[PDB]
Amino acid sequence: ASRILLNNGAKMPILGLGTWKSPPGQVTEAVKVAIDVGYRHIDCAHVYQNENEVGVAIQEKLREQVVKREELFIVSKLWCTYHEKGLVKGACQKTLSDLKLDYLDLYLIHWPTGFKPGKEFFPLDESGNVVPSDTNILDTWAAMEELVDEGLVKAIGISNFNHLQVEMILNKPGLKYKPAVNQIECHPYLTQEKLIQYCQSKGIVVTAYSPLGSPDRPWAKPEDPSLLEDPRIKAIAAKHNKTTAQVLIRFPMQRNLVVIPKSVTPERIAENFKVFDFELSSQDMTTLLSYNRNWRVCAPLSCTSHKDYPFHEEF
Ligand SMILES: NC(=O)c1ccc[n+]([C@@H]2O[C@H](COP(=O)([O-])OP(=O)(O)OC[C@H]3O[C@@H](n4cnc5c(N)ncnc54)[C@H](OP(=O)(O)O)[C@@H]3O)[C@@H](O)[C@H]2O)c1
Ligand SMILES: O=C(O)Cn1ccc(=O)n(Cc2nc3cc(Cl)ccc3s2)c1=O
Repeated sequence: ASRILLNNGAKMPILGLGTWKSPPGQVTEAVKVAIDVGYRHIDCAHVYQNENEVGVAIQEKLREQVVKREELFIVSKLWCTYHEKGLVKGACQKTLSDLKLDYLDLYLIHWPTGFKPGKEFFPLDESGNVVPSDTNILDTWAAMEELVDEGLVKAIGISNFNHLQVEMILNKPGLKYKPAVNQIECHPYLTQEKLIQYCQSKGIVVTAYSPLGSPDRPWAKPEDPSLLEDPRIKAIAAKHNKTTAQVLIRFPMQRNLVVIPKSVTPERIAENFKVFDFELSSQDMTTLLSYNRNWRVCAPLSCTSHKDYPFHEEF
C-alpha cells in the first residue's frame, strides 16, 4: 500500500520528495509538479535554506484546490544549533512560518549532535572542528514532546540515531511520546540491516535518505561509488524495463521502508513516482542487499569527535 501506519494513528506516504540541495530558485516548481503527479509527502529542513520556497508551492496548490492540507504529509527537522530546550519551539515555529503551515505532520531531531548555538549552521573552531553544545538527547527529546502537546506537530521522531541512541529515548524515565520514525541513510551500498531490524522491532518506522546515493552531495569525490551508474543495477532495471533510479526507489519500499528521493527536474520527479507498477523479485532483492559496503554519503570527519557522534557504533 501507499501509506504506512505510525505510532500516533496517522498514515505516512511511503514515497516522498526530498529537498536538500534543491535551490530556492527551482524548488517551488519542483514541489508544484511533484504534487501534480501524486506526491503527498515532502521532506524538508530549516538547514536546507529553502523552506520558504517549498511553502510557496504548497500554498499555491492549496489555493488552486489541487490538494487539501489533510492529504499532505510535511516533515521538517530541528537543526543541530537549536538543541537547547529554550530554542526548540522557536526553531519549530520558524519552520512553520516559512512553510506557511499551522502544523507539521512529523518533526525530527535532524542529528543527535547539538552544535554551538548561533547564526552559523556549522560552527567550527580555528582548526575546523565542529563546536558542540552542552545539550543531550534526552532533554532535546523532552522539548520535542512539548511541541506535540502544544499542537505544533502531530508526531516526532529522530534522524541519524544509532540503536543505542534510540534506546536512550525508549528507556527514558517519564517518556511521553516514543519516536515515530528514524530517518537514516540507506541504499544498496549501505543497507542498514541491523538498525532496520532494531527499529522495526521497536515499532519505529524507518525512512531511507539518499536512496540514489546523492550524486549531488557537495563532497563527492570522482572515485566514489556511484549507485546510479552501477552496471549491475542498470541490468536489474533493464530486465524490468525501468530506470536505475526506479529500481533504487522501489528497493526500500519492499523492505517496509519510507523513501525520499530528491529531484528538481520535472521529468525525473515524474519518473521517480512511477514505482507502483512493478515488483522486484526475491533474487533482485537479495542481489541488491549483497552490494552493501557499509558506505556513507553522510559521515563527515569534522563531527567524529562529538560525544554523540552516531557512527562509531556498529549500528
Ligand atoms: N536526515 C538527514 O540527515 C538527511 C541527509 C541527506 C538527505 N536527507 C533527505 O533525503 C533526500 C534524498 O537524499 P539526497 O538529496 O541526499 O539524494 P538522492 O535523492 O539520493 O539523489 C538526488 C540526486 O539524484 C538526482 N536524481 C533524482 N532523480 C533522478 C533520476 N530519476 N535519474 C538520475 N538522477 C536523478 C538528483 O538530480 P536533480 O535534482 O538535478 O534532478 C540529485 O542530484 C534529501 O533531499 C533530504 O530530503 C536527509
Ligand atoms: O543534514 C542534512 O539533511 C543534509 N546535509 C547537509 C549538509 C551536510 O554537511 N550534511 C552532512 C552532515 N553530516 C553530519 C554528521 C553529524 Cl554527526 C552532524 C551533522 C551532519 S551534517 C548533510 O547531511
